[PDB]
Amino acid sequence: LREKAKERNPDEYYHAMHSRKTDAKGLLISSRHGDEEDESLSMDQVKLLK
Amino acid sequence: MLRRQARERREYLYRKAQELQDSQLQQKRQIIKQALAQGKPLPKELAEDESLQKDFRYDQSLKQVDDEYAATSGIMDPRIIVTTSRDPSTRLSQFAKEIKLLFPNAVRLNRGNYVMPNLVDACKKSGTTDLVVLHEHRGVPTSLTISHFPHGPTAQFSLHNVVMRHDIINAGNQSEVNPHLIFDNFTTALGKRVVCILKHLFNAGPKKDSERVITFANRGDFISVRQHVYVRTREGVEIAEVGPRFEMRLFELRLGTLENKDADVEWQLRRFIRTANKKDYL
Amino acid sequence: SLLPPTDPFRRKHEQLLLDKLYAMGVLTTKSKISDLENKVTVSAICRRRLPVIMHRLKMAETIQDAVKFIEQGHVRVGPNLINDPAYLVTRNMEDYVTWVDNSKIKKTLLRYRNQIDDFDFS
Amino acid sequence: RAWDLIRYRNFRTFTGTERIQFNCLAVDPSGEVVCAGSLDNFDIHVWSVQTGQLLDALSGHEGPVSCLSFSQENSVLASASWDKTIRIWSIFGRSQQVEPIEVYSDVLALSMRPDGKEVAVSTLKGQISIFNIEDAKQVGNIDCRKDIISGRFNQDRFTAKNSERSKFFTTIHYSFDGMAIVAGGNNNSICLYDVPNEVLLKRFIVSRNMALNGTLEFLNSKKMTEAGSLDLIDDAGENSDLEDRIDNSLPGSQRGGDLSTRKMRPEVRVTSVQFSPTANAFAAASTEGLLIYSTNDTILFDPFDLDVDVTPHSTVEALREKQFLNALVMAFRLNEEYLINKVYEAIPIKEIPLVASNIPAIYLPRILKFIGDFAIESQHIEFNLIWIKALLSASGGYINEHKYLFSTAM
Amino acid sequence: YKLDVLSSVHFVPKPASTSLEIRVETPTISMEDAQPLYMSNASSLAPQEIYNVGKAEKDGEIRLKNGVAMSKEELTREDKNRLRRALKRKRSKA
Amino acid sequence: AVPSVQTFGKKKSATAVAHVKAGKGLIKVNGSPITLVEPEILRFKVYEPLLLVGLDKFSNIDIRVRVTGGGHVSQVYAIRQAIAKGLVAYHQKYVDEQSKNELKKAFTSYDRTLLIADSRRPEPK
RNA sequence: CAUUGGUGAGCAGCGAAGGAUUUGGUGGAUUACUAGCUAAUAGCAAUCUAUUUCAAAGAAUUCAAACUUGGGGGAAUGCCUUGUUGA
RNA sequence: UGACGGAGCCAGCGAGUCUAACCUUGGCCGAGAGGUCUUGGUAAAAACUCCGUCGGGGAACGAGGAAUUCCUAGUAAGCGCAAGUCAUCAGCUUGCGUUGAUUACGUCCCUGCCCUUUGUACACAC
RNA sequence: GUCGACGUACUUCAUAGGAUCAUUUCUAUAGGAAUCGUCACUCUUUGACUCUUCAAAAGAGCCACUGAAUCCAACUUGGUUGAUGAGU
Repeated sequence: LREKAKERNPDEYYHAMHSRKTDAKGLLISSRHGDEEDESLSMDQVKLLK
Repeated sequence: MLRRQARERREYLYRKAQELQDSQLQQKRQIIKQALAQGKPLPKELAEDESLQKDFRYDQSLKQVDDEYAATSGIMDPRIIVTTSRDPSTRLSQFAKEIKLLFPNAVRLNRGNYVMPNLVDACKKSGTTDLVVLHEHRGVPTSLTISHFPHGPTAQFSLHNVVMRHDIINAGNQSEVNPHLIFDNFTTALGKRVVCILKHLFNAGPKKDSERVITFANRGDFISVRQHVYVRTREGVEIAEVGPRFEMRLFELRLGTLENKDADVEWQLRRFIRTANKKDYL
Repeated sequence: SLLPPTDPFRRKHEQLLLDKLYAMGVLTTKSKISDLENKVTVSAICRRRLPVIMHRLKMAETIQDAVKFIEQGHVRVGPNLINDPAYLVTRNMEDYVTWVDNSKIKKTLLRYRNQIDDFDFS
Repeated sequence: RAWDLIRYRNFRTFTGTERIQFNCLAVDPSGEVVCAGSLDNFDIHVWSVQTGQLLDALSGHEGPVSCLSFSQENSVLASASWDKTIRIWSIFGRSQQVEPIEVYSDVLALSMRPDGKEVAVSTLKGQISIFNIEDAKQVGNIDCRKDIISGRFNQDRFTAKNSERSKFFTTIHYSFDGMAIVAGGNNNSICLYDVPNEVLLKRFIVSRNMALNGTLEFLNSKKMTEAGSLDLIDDAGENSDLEDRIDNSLPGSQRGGDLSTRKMRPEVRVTSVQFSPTANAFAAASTEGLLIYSTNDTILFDPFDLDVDVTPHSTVEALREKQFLNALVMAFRLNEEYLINKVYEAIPIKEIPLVASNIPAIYLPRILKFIGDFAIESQHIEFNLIWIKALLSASGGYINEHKYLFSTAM
Repeated sequence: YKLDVLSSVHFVPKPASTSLEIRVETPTISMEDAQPLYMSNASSLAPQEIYNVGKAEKDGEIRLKNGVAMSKEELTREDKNRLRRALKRKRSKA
Repeated sequence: AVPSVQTFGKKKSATAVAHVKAGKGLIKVNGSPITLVEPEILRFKVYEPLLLVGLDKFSNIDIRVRVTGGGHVSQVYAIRQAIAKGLVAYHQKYVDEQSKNELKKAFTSYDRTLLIADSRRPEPK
């Protein structure tokens, strides 16, 4: 792992960078509920659930 | 320049790996060069083998410094920095100074707060060929590492029976001329390697008249170093010693520089092996 | 090859041509001298072309996207940028191929790693 | 390689030490030291002219050297590299000390003042940053990325307002006065700035030639169709002759070799810009040759310090009643070339020295400029040489003080 | 040449060269390029290259490099010594 | 969205991230108003990117900073570099380029290290 | 306490017989404007043919002729060049 | 060239199911080994800013003579934290950050130390 | 410190027998199985075109005139004598 961090190449671009996020402290934030839409709800669904 | 240095590291390690894969093809090409010359039959392998025989014209055209130094062995005189550990002591500052005088083309340097990656970087970027960092123990020095910079080896030596010129005798002051070198009783392949590192640390192709030789005697795993000045009398040579006397001893030989701490290890001294004490260069 | 072996013209010209082609990058190693007729291929020259280098350096995802980003104009070699997918990049220019400045692809890398600095307008 | 220019010879060729590809040159005033730097090695090599060996390899950049120059007064070597830095090396005289300057980004041309106190540096983000060398400090930059006309190529798929192929100046040069910078680049425009006021004076367009690529701003939509663009088909088949059909072109060979060893149309660019050390002109080497741009006082009405009573009729009257000093200064105030010539030849040889003594300080540079412009192509060599002897003789030391306003005139 | 043009010149150069070549005395106007004016005049060899001074073709003389020649007879004996010393060390190196 | 611009400042081992978004004119540092940046002698080192360019340019934006690393003096120099780069970068983005130029001339004529990193990279002599 | 993350319910403010995003089609510009067709010194444009044919002029390389081929070995039979037997 | 309180305020390296004392006074249980509890004795971020307070030591000592050594920028010097890596290191050694300067940056005059005294290479000059 | 002779100890080599496929009929063998001018219908396999996802990136650019869509404002009609939501 330390050798990989040494040849990181700080110009690499992969396309899923548009979905995945990070911290202010650097290491990445992964959600506990799975998908890109599986974060939070809407008002019509929440009303029906209530 | 960072991306450059890294790219040639990646390349040269690769091309060495290839080399260790084609030593066996070296050997299959030597056989045919014997058998064409003096008529001897070939083995079944080389006999049936046709890639090789089809391109044994080109390879027939085919056919010592160490490899990290081969690029600039005789062209450029080196540039060395000699530097202390961190918060030194008065005795160590003297020792560093007179080591600087021992090597021509060495510039002393005081470390306070120069973290090691910044020291390696700044030397690399300014262009200094190699770096000597020295460690004490209450005044007595005890270690010395020497490391060669465009990504090349570091030898660590431990150093033992020390006497200092400045503190023994003020009979005068050192010649500071290109010295002669003597390398005695270095035989094994590792021994050749250590000869190569110390020898290329020294200076340019010195004159025939220079009266300052420096001896490095391998006596039994312990490298011993002394400085000498002389004359030629009509019956013999009158040798007057100068400079510090200390038994050096090699105990590690990494391949990166001295920051790396995970570079590959060519040779490391192993103390707790069952037959440690029996051999030499082990 | 048809000249005789112990002949310094032959030795000089093959050693010199190997070092030429290896610096260009169309053959990888400089030891075996049979590689001239053996491992010199249109495929080796193609894989020194420009989009493939991005793909190998991981500036892309696949050679189709490296080609696409070159053609849309995000890649530069030094100061001057390349629209040209068929550019052949010698080893020492492989050091210098990079993203252009203020492209949206450069901003995405930085914004992800969380190091945009807008004074650069990166 | 060094060249003589009286007997026409290489008297030396300094070489490398491993043969790298050299990309910029800089040489001392007392021409005994030559530095060159490449895009290959990022170490400035320094050779000595006489003994053709190399004194030194001044090292310390991290990234290839893009320009070098010599301050010709104080003799310092200021160099600049894609490092994003400038380094001012002081090579002669026990020092060997060096001083770096960080610029914001990736510098790519340099220009030293005549005076030797200032370095102007043209970077990749589009400024000209003008620094002071004794200090290390930035005494002014001028922001340029806008007033630069980058066109669209036919082989482009992106608008010219985004095409950052050419939004910077790869060449720069001060005046010989210390007041203007001409800069020129990889684009269709040469821009001429003024250095104190930081505001530009004119923008020149190198060409309008739709058989070059970077030259239109907006292409034509009648051309682009379903196939693709329409100037980009091949028509070598249409040609009636074998050598006009044959199309050698090694694929993607961006700017080397002969013109049809590439299948792309030329791009307008200014390869390098300089001022003129004697006249009011400048010259810029570009795709179609060296554009030489120059000036006429004999067309523009640019008077100096006028008043109501100063007409061509009045100065002629001042001649015909012989107040030759006043007639001359009225000519210099009105600033009209025929008039100055007229009085210049009216006044007589006995009266030349008193007039030359009594001229004013403000009009001295103009009279020198006029004598130069008349002098190289006229015939009155006694008239001109009597004038010059009187002018230097009576006002030498003043010129000696103000050495730089008079660089070109003298 | 093809490989330079393909690689869009950024190569690595040749190793080296040093090869002798011959130049002729010729006037500079006869050297330059054809157009109504001219620019330079002086001859293409230098005066030192048409007559340097070297050792005298008799034996009775010693001739130095600054163009002064002296017979063997008309030197005092100490000077004959000292000139022998000078030629001794000069040809001792070369 | 919001008009928002992020810049970074840096002295020996400190760091300081400024987010500048258009708002009503507050300045805060680690969740406290700027008027309590602590070492109290160097408070005017922090106030000088404000009082070199007048308060109104900050009357119309909401600058909010976070630092870490280093000691007292280093965090002071990181805060003011980040603020100065923040104000001139926002001005290039969401107002005119001319006022970008006037800002940067002010900060550079007074003290160029409001804008560029003062990196005392070593020297082997 | 933040949110510089969504989805909504509401004000202040703006505010002339309404407003806000998205998209199809055609016209004009994108280079500096001298009109259409033909067998063309003229006719036609409602039509070129029931004068549209004549006369004159017009025939080197006696065949220069793939400047047009990825590299290495070859070629039975082809092709090609040089010789040859019988007409 | 400061003591003593409070109160604010900021680091960078360390992350192997492995990390760590010695005696003692007695009670209980067990056949013993030992087990359980009880009792006493000895070993192991700082600077900085802020607010109030204060104004010789239990016989050797009040910042260290002559001499010599070392030293040019995150340098000298202060200040703590962490590790312990096949040699060395615990009477300690190497790292890591944190505040951070005065004075030269010239000259060969002194003590030295080298060097060349053959333009040689090709202009021009000297 | 070196090569010769001898002594021992390892390492490595043959391929026979039967079949089918290779000649634009026939690979040599009679022990062998195929010569037909099309009409529908079912299931299956690859491809175009149009949209699209991971997941984005770039717009041959401007004005005019004209249609079309979606959401809010407004008005009209049905609506607590039950609107919309909602698994027999």
